[PDB]
Amino acid sequence: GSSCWQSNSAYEINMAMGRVVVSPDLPVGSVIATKTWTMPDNNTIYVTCDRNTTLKSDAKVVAAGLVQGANKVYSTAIPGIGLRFSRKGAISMIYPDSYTTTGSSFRLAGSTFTLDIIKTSTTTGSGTLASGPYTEYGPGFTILKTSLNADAITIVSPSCTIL
Repeated sequence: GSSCWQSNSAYEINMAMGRVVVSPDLPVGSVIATKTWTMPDNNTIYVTCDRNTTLKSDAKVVAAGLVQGANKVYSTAIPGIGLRFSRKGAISMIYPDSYTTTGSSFRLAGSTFTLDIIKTSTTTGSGTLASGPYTEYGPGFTILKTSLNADAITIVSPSCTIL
């Protein structure tokens, strides 16, 4: 059997979006905010093998406190706040998914990575998203990772209270 190792450390995207204010008029399911990062088409090899090998790469959402709902939208610890991760380019997929190809050297195809903030419920809460990993793509090991720092995405929907 073939052996495949990781020739280079993973490509990383910090998904910092800053402060976002949710409008009450925004209908359910629609986009609150979106952000797109590009990765230039590269000569760098992330996976290398000894033989010609057929590999299956999985696109994984790994962040704790995220449950997958319908249409690949992930609910949050923040009420009525959804997340959708997508990649567009030569290889295009909405997380989660998996890609299969064959070769002995493997590059990352120049592409765009897109984070979507979705309105899950008619009533939306407030808060800051947790620090750490969110996305992991690779053939049994991460070659493409997306994550957040502290205070990189703050969602503030104005509340109407009783008096």
